[PDB]
Amino acid sequence: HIEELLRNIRTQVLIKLIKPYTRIHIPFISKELNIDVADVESLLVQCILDNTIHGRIDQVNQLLELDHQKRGGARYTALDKWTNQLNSLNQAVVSKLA
Amino acid sequence: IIFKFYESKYASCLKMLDEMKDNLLLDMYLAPHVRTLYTQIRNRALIQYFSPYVSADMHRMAAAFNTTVAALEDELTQLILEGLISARVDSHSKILYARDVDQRSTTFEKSLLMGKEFQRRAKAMMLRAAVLRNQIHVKSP
Amino acid sequence: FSFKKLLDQCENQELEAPGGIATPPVYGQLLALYLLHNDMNNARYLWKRIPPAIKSANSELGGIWSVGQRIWQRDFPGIYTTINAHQWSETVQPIMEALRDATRRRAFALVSQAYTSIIADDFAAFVGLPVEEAVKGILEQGWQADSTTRMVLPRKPEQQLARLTDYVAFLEN
Amino acid sequence: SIDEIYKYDKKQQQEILAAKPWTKDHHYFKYCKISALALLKMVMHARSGGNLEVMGLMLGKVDGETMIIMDSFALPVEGTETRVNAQAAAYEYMAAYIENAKQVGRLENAIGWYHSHPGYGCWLSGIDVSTQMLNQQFQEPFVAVVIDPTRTISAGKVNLGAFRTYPKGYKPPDEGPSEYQTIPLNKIEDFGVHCKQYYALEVSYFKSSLDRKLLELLWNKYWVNTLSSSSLLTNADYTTGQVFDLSEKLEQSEAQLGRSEDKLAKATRDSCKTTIEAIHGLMSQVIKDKLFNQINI
Amino acid sequence: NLLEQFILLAKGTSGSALTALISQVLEAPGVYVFGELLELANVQELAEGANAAYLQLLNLFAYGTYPDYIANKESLPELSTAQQNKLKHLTIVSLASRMKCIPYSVLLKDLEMRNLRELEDLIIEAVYTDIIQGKLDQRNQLLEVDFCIGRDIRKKDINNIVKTLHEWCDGCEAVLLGIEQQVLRANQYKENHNRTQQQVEAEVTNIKKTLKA
Amino acid sequence: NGFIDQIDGIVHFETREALPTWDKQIQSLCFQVNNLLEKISQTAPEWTAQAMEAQMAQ
Amino acid sequence: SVSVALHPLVILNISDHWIRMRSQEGRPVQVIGALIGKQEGRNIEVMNSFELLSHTVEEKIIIDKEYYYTKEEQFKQVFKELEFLGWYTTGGPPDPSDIHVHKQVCEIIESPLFLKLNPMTKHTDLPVSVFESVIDIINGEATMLFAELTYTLATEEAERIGVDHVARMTSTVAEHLIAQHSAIKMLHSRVKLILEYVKASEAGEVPFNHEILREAYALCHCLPVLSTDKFKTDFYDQCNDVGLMAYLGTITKTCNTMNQFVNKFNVLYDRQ
Ligand SMILES: [Zn+2]
Repeated sequence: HIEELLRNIRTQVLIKLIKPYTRIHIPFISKELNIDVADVESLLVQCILDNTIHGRIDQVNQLLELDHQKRGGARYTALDKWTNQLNSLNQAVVSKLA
Repeated sequence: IIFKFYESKYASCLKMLDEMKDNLLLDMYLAPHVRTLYTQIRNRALIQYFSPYVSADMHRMAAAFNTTVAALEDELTQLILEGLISARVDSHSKILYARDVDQRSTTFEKSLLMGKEFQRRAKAMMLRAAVLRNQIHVKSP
Repeated sequence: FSFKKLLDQCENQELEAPGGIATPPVYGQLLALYLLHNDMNNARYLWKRIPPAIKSANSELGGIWSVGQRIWQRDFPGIYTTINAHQWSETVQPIMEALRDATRRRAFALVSQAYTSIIADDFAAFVGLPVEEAVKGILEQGWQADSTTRMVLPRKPEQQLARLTDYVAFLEN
Repeated sequence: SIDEIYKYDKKQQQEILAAKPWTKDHHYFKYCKISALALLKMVMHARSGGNLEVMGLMLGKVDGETMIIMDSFALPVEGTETRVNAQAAAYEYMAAYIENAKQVGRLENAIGWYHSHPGYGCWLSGIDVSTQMLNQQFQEPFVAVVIDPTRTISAGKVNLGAFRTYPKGYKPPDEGPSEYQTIPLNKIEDFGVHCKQYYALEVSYFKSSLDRKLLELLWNKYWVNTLSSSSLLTNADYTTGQVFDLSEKLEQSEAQLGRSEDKLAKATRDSCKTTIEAIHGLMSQVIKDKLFNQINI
Repeated sequence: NLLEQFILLAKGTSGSALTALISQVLEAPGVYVFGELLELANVQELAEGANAAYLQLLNLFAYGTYPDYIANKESLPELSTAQQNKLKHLTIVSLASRMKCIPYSVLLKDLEMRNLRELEDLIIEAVYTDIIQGKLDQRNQLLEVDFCIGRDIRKKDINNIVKTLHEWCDGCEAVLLGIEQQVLRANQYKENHNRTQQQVEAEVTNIKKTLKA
Repeated sequence: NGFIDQIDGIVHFETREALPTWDKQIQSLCFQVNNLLEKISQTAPEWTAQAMEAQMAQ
Repeated sequence: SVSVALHPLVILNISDHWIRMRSQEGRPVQVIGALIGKQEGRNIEVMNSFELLSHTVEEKIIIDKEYYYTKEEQFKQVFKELEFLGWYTTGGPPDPSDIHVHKQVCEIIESPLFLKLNPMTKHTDLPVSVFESVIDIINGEATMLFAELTYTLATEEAERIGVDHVARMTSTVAEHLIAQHSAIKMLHSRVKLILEYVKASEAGEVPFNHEILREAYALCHCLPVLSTDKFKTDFYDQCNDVGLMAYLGTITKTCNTMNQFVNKFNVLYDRQ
């Protein structure tokens, strides 16, 4: 149980650490948590997979880019649905003149 | 195998999966599906490996799947061609970048295309109405 | 400008003026002026419909359909070489004086976004200048060359309120 | 003589209430006069309620066949449009507020109740109809007021309605003009079932003599807020719900085309209204650009 | 209220005392406009004499900018500590009057500064005096101005005010005319469409009636 | 309110979106117009009355 | 000091209170009320108001504290984030009776606002005036005085639409364009007056005032309003979005007309 115990502290520390940032350095996280880079990258992968950290890693630059911006995603979806429905209604109307 | 697939350890999960391949081919209810399952498992690993990453290195990606960059490029091309991975291969530094679709541009493009098709169909229907009204057809004679 | 008016004039004099076949002057003028506007689709048919008697009598027209193939199978050195091969009277001289400028501008516009790093030797053949003269004149536009390897890096260079009311009046009928 | 309406005659009101003309004819009340302050307070409360339904009670009297409304106070209740007779949940508040008002010159009695319909038009649903029947049975005279703040902002016009229901077992004669109103799909059934049991009054607004002077003096610093306000950015979330509802209406329209009466015309009427509002939102911005961003050297 | 206090204090003073009052006015904080002091007869009388330097200084502080104290530095008297800061603040105001997004390079060049920190501190202390209001963007190196005070004017600049107000009046009138025209056209369109619809309906009704034969 | 970018190193405060800023500047310009008119009407009432009664009754 | 953002609902409340009190007594009287709103730092925003009961004994008027506490308990149920700010009344300039009542009000809240509305005014501006209490020591006693504050009318689309509808009292594009034709006509008739004054000062008709001619210069320099490069990308984004929405609307209407014509056609020219 020691590895189970000394892994749920690092998770909460890391979750709190990434709150104010939008782009963070992996070697910077490797200093707060007394772990190497290879361990913090694996911890980030496991956290990102289980819907706990909303971000994505950058391997070639050793980064962590967090998702913070939310553009209008409801207007364009509505416009897509409207376009796709008109594309079928038009065919249904035209086919009546057989 | 299950516990190392779950923990994102594909370097040895696939090797242990391949160690018992010529032991399930002798099974009577599982042999014909060994080809289908083993291909389905690997494709599920490749998508899982490239999921927390926005810019992955293809050398370490190929070294974790017990394959080469040349064959991994073909595998990734096949996966990207269908809607499984939204990624683009950079075959200069061998880097798999994650792409993001622009919702606004896609919406505008598809709406303009729908409008063009609707106008074409409208013109065709008007011509059809004219020919039907005039009763134009070719007689069997 | 003025070449489009000449083009439509030769078109009209080809259609209604003659008794089926027009004079070799206007025929060759139209053939050469189609190439200037980059209308190879029409020029091919113009050459295909020419009777096989003007071709064998006025051979100069056969010369003009020697530049055209070079535009057809895109070959800039071929264009520049073939233009400077033949000569005619004062009917195509200003045609192949604007064709030169059009082709040299087409080459410049072609290698301005298709290429991001091109050998100077190939650029000279593209534009149609000697290499030494090409590189020196490049630097004015801001394209940064790179000597000792000859790798020039081309560098990229009132009623709305009425319309909205018209749309509203239509939607609400 | 404009302020003459503001005078409260207790004896005349008592005589009119005792007579009860309305119990002999079910079509008695035909006019509804609303004060300026009452309308402003109702609109402000409905807007502050957010996307939820807020309700309140309104004070006034009756004069002839006209229902006069002078003030309205909000109630601390939540969950309207789903519970019958929701106002009783704060009945003690009704005692506390009104008994306070009588101390400060507010003598008019309770006359009606109002609630908001954010984004789905003004009408009476089944629960509202039942509550109005109860109120008319136990608190006659009474009137139901329904307000739409989101559509008031979107369309640029006050969307208000005053309705009174018909007694149980009464058959209403003809009266089928049915002025069109855009109703969402998820609530299209409630409008259909309860459509003949209530009739709408003719709504008019009145203001005192001092209100007119203060309002004409107020239109000297308030013209700024007209051409310095953006309508597209305000109701941006309304014309996404509207487009979703329109796209879902087109589903039923096409399904019927493949075969609840001529749904394509109604879907077109909704699409036209939404697009007209959108274009109205851009015409004002074009005008603002022509006035302010085109005066350079 | 400071400038009128100094003007009242300078009702009759002339000569050395007037020059001292001019210097005190130029140094006093909160006085960023000197136009009523310039209109005084005795202040303008300093041109004929040995005190024309102070009149030149006052003109520079009323209509000039800091670079102008780069070519007349030799002729003008020595400038104090707060006087240079006031002139720099007025230069910032003059720059912001033309453009509403002042690059850092322009401010560094005209204000004669070497560091970004010194320039930003000067801009911040200018903002604290409420002569300009704005925000500093450092990624793009811009100063975005939302409001600035109006400096002094000559008698030859009012023509510009008339010129740029005539354009605004004409634009408002032309917008009003277009709005009225659009209203008229829309009403005409609606009336014509319903007249056509009612005529088609009348024709159909007449056809129905005559069909009963 | 803001966020930290650690790559180059910059803390971002509020960004003042363009269109609401445009509306605020329109409000401020109209406020200046109103204040200037009040000042004109206050420092010269006799001329201001004649000027008002030259376009309202025109 | 602080900045005040008044709401027209407060003014309507005061006017209705005064009209009600006058109509029920046959003689104008002075009314007292209470203001509720939100304060964020140094930005006070008066939102709503209610009445208060006052008792006038001998020559001094007092505010009943228990009634105010009852009303606070009542209104905290409905509006939770709104808080007491000050009081209002009707009259001319501030009076010793007002400064006496302000002490009783200040006994409840440290810094209460004072609002005075003149129901019988003679100027051409809104008669609402806002004051705040400033205490001072003089001649060996403490005197409390009133300092005037400048207020601005608050912004809300629902409130603006309601106010416009109440003020006015009587094609859909010919009714929206008139609401924007009555606000430009007010800006134009002010810019024209400023231009006339500037030309009069130039040619010479009124004394040369430097302050006015400096503020006019600043006003002229304020144009154009925000012509940055980022603006003419958001503006065009909005224009193109509305254009696409309009395009889809016309496609839908054309589909409806399509269906109507096809239905009308498959009646006459039907041979099956
Ligand atoms: Zn309801």
